Amino acid sequence: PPPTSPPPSPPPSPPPPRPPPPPPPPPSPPPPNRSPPPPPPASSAINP
Amino acid sequence: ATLIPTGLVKGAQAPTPCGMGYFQSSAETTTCTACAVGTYADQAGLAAC
Repeated sequence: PPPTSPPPSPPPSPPPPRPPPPPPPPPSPPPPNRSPPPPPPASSAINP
Repeated sequence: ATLIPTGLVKGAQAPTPCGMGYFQSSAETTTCTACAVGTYADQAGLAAC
């Protein structure tokens, strides 16, 4: 007699998930303001 | 014409010291000199900076 009909192919395995990425570094801080403003020479007396 | 004086006006009666931020190293001086850069004058009348 002929052999029994083979059974159909079985389903494939489930896939794994993916992790999330870490937070990026903060922006570099700005440098301080460019020098002090020119100072006043000062004047008058301030006397009594 | 008449050998008489006139027009005399008196000078400064008071020492009138050198104001703040202003010094005078030299005596017998009419004006007050500003203190140089880098040095300070804390009180009025300072001989030097």
